[PDB]
Amino acid sequence: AKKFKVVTTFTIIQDIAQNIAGDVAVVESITKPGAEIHDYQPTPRDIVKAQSADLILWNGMNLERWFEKFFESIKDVPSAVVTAGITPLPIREGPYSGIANPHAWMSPSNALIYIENIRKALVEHDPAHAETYNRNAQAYAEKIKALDAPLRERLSRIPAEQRWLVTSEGAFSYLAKDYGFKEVYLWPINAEQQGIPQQVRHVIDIIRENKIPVVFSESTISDKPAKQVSKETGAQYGGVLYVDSLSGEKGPVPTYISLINMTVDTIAKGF
Ligand SMILES: [Mn+2]
Repeated sequence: AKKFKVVTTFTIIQDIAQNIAGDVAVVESITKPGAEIHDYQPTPRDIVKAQSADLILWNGMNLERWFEKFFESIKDVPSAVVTAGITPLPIREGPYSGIANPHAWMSPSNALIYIENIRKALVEHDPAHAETYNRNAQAYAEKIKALDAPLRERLSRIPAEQRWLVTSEGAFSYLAKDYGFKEVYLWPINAEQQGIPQQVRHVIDIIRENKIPVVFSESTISDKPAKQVSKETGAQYGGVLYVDSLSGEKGPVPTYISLINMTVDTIAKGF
C-alpha cells in the first residue's frame, strides 16, 4: 500500500534521497524548484506534508533558518541531519561571519557523506527495505565518484592564477576548494542584509586587479547585481549557476548530478 514516506526541506536532498530509496519509498521536498530555501516561509500545507512523513531530512548547518521552529509543529516523526560528519567551511565576512557555510553538497566528495547519512536514516527507520537502500546507496555513490575526472578535465583549460569564481551568493566555497578556485561573491550568504551595494564596489576592484573575465548569478536569487557588476567591469555575465535548487523535472537541472555538471560546465564556458 502506502510506501515509506520521506520529506526533505529542499530539492537537492530530495533527489539524493530518492536515488537511495529507489522504487521502495517516496521522497518529497517541502520547497519547490526555484524557491529560495534559506529564508523560506512555511505554510500550513507544509505542516500537513511534513506530518504525513515517516522520516524528515534536512541539511542543518543552519541552512534552513525556518526548520527548527517549523519542526516544533510536527509530532512523532523522526528527523536526521544529512551533513553529520562534514567539516564546515566558515562564512568569511558579513553579519553571519564564523557561522558554517551550509552549501556542503557542492563538493561531490561531501555528497558521499550525505549519501551515507541518508542510507543510515532509511535503514534505521525502514528496516524492511535495508537491502534495497544499501544496494542503491553504493550504486549512487559510485555514480558520484565517477564525476571527479570529467569535472576536473572540464575545468583544466583555466590556469591556476586565473581560477577566480565570482558569483552572487558565496554559495560555492566547497566547490571552489575542491577544484582550486578562489572565490569572490556579492554577498556571503542569502539573507535580508545590508552591505551589498558596497560589496559590489569591492568586487569591482577585484575584477579589475585580477582581469577576471566572467561573473555569475544563481537560480534562486536576482541576476541584477551580477549583471550590474558585468556592466561596470570588462567581465561578461556568464549566466546562471545552480546551487540552492534543482530545476523542474523537464528543465535543465532536474537531478543533483545534473546540478554539479551544469554548474561546472557553465563556469568553464564563461572562461
Ligand atoms: Mn544558498
